[PDB]
Formats: sequence, structure tokens, C-alpha cells
Amino acid sequence: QITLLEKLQYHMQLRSIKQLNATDTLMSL
Amino acid sequence: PQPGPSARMAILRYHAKGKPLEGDGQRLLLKTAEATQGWSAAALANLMNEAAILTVRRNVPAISLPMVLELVEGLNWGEQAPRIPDSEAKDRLALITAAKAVAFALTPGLEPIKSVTMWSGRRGLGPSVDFIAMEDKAAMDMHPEETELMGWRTNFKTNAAVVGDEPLGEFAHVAGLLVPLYAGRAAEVALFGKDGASLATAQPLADC
Amino acid sequence: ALLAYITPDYEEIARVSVCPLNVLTGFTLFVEDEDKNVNAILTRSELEGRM
Repeated sequence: QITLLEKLQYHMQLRSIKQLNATDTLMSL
Repeated sequence: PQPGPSARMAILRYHAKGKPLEGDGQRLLLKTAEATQGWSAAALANLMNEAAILTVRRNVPAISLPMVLELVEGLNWGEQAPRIPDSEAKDRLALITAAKAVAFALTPGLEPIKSVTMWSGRRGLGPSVDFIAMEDKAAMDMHPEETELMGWRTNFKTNAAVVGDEPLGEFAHVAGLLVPLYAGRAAEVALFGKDGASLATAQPLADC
Repeated sequence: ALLAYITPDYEEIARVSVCPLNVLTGFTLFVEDEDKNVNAILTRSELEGRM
């Protein structure tokens, strides 16, 4: 299955695109 | 590490100095920063340089977005590749891709379809059904795991498939993926018969 | 979390998260104590409570 690391990376990439245009402590779990 | 999106914006903005960019340059840099994921700083510098090395043979007064996307595809996929020659088998492949695209659009709980193409680049690839990407899920602000959220969401519509007040379970949501994979074979069987079944529609049946 | 709280000699609940940062996940954490059990003897009542 898609792990939480991949899910949080996916979230991070989306956030980074939202920083590019229109200009988190869970890894332990 | 490799440059991120903001680093891509900064590197392309610095290396775009001294070059004529057509129209609003901010939009062009935005698109070429969205469309160059994983690239290095020297790769972005080269892509900016190679665009200005162009517009001489083509005699374009300024660097434009379609040509920028042309080099973006070129420097990571090689040759532009020719389209499939027109034939009866080409028409059948178009029919198979159309049936697959229609069943993908009619499948509840799926991401929006970006584009269905008959002509692609590279060597071993043909027609394709490309869905929306991050650079598309950004604009229409949507959860990254929206595909996972599509099961329990109610009263929505994606592509050509509507979902009412009864949510789709995980069983029905994943079992709805079998219909687009079977639609390629179903089109040939319905329109031609058993002897019309081909090797074009054989790979999805093995993952069903 | 309710059954872990009412089950005797169980680990203390640390944090119960249901989609913490709009991420599709949910978990009930427990403190990883170095005292008590570790590996000495596993009672059948303890194993049944865990199950």
C-alpha cells in the first residue's frame, strides 16, 4: 500500500506547488 | 538537493535575463517551473539557453510557451516521434482508446481526465489517457488523496459519472476499476465478435 | 481508545488522531514504557486483554 511517508510527500509536493503559484512532524508515526 | 518549485522559479528567473520572453513572462516561468519537476539547476540553465539558441532558424522574435514545452519534452524524451500511420488497425486502436476513455469518464470516484491522445512521443507507446496532475490539482484546490476521498463523498460529479446520496464503499470503488479495463475487450467483442479480439486489449484483462 | 483505557494493565494512550493534518489516516498511540513487562512473563489475561 501507499505508506504514510508517500502520503506526506504527496501533500508536501502539492503545498510546494501552492507556494510556486499564488506566491509535518508525522514521519515519526 | 535537487531544486524545488520555488528554487526552479528563482533559477529560471535569473537565467531568463537577456532573453526575449513573449507576452507575460511570469506565466511562462510559472508553466516551465510546473513542467520541469526533478530538474537540476544546470538543466534549467540549459533549457533557458537552448530556447534562445532557437528562435533563429524558426525566426521567432521572442521565446514562447509552446516552444518552451517543446524543448521541455525534447530534453527528457528525445525525438518528438511520428504519429501512427492511418490504417484500419489505426481506426480500431482509436475505437479501443475511445471506449477506454469513455469507460474511464463514466467510472464513479475517479480523478478528472486531462486529455485522451492518439499520438504520443517515445518509441514503445501509443494512445494514452492522461489524467490531471499536481499542477492541475493545485489550481482547482483539491485534496491530494482526493481519489481516496472519492469513496465516501456523496452528491458529487466527476467527468461524466455522478454519485448521489449513497456513497460508494471500498469494494464498489475498487470494483468500478474493472469496467474501464474490460471496455477495450468489450468494444471489440460487441462491434466485431470473438475473432475481433486483439492483443491491443489483452494487458488490462490480466490485471482485472 | 475506550477499550485501551478500560482494559487493566494496558499502555497509557498518548494521542488519538483522526486525519490530523487532512491526511487520510487515523491512529491511537501508546507510551513506550521501559518498566513493567518488557519481557518477563506474558499472562493469558494480559494477552486476552490485548486481543
